[PDB]
Amino acid sequence: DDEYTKLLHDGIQPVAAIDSNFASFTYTPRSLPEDDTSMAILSMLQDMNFINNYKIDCPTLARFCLMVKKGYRDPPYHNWMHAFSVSHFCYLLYKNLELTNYLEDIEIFALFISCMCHDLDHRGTNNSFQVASKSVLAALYSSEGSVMERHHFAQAIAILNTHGCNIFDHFSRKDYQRMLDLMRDIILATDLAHHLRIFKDLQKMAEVGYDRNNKQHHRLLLCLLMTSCDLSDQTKGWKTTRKIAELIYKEFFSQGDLEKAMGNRPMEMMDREKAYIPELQISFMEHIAMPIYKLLQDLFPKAAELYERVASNREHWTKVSHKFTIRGLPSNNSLDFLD
Ligand SMILES: CCCCOc1cncc(-c2nnc3c(C)nc4ccc(CN5CCOCC5)cc4n23)c1
Ligand SMILES: [Mg+2]
Ligand SMILES: [Zn+2]
Repeated sequence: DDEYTKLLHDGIQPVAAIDSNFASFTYTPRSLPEDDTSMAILSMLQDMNFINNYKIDCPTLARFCLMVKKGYRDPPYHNWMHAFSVSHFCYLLYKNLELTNYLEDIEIFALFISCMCHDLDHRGTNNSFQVASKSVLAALYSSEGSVMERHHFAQAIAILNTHGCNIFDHFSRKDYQRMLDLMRDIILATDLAHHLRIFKDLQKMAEVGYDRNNKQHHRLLLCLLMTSCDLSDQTKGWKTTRKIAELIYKEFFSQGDLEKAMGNRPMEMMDREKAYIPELQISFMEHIAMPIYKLLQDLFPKAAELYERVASNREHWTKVSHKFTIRGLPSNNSLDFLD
């Protein structure tokens, strides 16, 4: 109750008041205290003019933002702070890359709202685990594929359909249908398997050049931008990349532990006895992260610095790899850990 009251009655604080570099690619949104993030969401929506443009009801918007925050659990990585940082990067793309030259206003709004909702109710486990553990989610969606992503979308729609939380309530039937369809496309694009399936079409688009009159190019660009937001922790400094690795592997190893208890053999990356982090992170950066930001650079010249910072963080991992081998004796002057 109290949180809602202040969010609604204190006024939407100016975006620059959050941080002086808030609109910069150098800013790390994970440094913002979690208690300040809901107001930051409002401040960003205001600064992008979405509240005014779509005449979003402020009481409704405040309830929506809090309910979305409440719909994330607390696994090490896939929590509200992930969603906030992803949404923040969407804002950064709006501020720095002139998205208004490529996408419709409603598409940009949909991207931002999708970022907020894209990992709703994540349980710290991937799609394979849902099928293997015969979860309720796999019962619902395994035959369609993208189990978790369909669940994230359905949670987002359930929030909208909660009384007092439909921020699109006044939209026309056409614009409402448009928004929900965009959210579906964008949230489902956060599945790695989807990204892999469209990756050649993304390269084709970047080769022939973006045609803003081509409806397929809008769709493809939206998928690329969404994945860029989802992986945006890799575009910051080394320390952020190091911390997120810690969170990512804590989550993965928990799943791997669960899988061993069910009698299944986990992936190397989820097996704490077998996983070599530097090599795995290098691989993720080279095969997944870097190509996404290279395509981004190919489409937006001003995105160059993002690819550059990811490539540098990739080299930082190679530089620090030797630190994973124990030289000399450990701090305690003992070799007891061998027994
Ligand atoms: C292309 C956008 C993908 C968005 O979805 C996810 C889902 N799960 C994990 C990630 C993710 N975010 N950061 C990382 C890092 C730092 N390392 C990552 C390393 C591997 C994988 C690939 N997956 C394989 C299947 O099991 C889960 C991890 C994802 C990783 N990842 C992204
Ligand atoms: Mg996801
Ligand atoms: Zn995510």
